[PDB]
Amino acid sequence: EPMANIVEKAVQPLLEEYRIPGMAVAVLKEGKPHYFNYGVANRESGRRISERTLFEIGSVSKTFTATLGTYAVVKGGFRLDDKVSQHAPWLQNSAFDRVTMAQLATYSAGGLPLQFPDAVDSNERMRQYYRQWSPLYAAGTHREYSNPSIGLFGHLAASTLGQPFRQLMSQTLLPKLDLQHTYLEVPDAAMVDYAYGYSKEDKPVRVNPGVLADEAYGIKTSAADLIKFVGANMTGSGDKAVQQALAMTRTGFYSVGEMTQGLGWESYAYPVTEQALLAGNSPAVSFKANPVKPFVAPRVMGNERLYNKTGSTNGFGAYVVFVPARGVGIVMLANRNYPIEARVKAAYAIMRHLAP
Ligand SMILES: *C(=O)N1C[C@H](NOS(=O)(=O)O)CC[C@H]1C(N)=O
Repeated sequence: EPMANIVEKAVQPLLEEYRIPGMAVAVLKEGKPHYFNYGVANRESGRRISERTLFEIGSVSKTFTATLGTYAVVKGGFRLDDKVSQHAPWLQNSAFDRVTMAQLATYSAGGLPLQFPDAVDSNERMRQYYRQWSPLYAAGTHREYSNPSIGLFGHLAASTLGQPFRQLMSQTLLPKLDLQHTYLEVPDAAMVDYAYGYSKEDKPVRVNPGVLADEAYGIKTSAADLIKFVGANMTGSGDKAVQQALAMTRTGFYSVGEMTQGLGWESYAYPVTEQALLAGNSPAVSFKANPVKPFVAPRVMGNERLYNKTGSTNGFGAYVVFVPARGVGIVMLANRNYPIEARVKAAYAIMRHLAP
């Protein structure tokens, strides 16, 4: 039962039902990446999808943001249990005197919403938004997945090292991870590689700037670079501080059902049922506030576990999953924003074949 036939069997129903123009799949197994490419980057250009095509990975970006944050912890910028206002004096006498940096990163500050209100379109309006925000829940008790929440975490983390987020990401973290095809903004020389997204109206679309977009959803990368980042999260980085940063993202803070929330990555005990993996990625978890089952203290989660993250933009749909103990990772990048349940079912089938 060859890998190639397992991947085809899992992916073809996606390509068919969702009319996906282009998909790049990368599988890491036995210490080597394997690439499976389908379709086109741009319906109005000749270049086919390859493992070098750049896709918008949307909220998978939060795994990079989390790693920048833990890098700042390693470098002494802050501690995860610090109050947010320690690092943002403009938030003195706000909710953020009680919220911790870890709670921002884990969407548990107390009901920060999925998106900023549309009116928040500048740095000053962003600052005012956080100053004015009235919590819905006590700090730490509820998970409400939130771009403003992890966005502020990344912004403040970089500030503790005296740098803008984009600078620290592009000049320190990505180079130390040796990621040469990963961008917050795609440079001119790489534009030939940048796919277009295809919206639910079948129109070609690209992500536009937004408040804390870099932190929450802004990375463009290839399947080759993203599977390299997955590998770093399994067998490590040769940069000592980056390795400490990567390891620290495995810190779990609470659970919701069978899912444990870490920094960026969400994880499950492995073996994991398909039902549990679907539930943890479902709208009931992703787009509703859920009361958490708290941990007494944050806990490093282990190798015998499945780590994952979904992400989407207008016209793009990404999913990444890996099991460190098994040495298997899967990256699926598409230029259609197709259903998360379908991403999960396909990846689950591939994973069950490669880690029975
Ligand atoms: C992430 O890609 N963004 C935030 C949120 N992510 O939740 S998901 O991974 O379950 O899709 C919704 C989609 C997206 C966004 N529109 O900001």
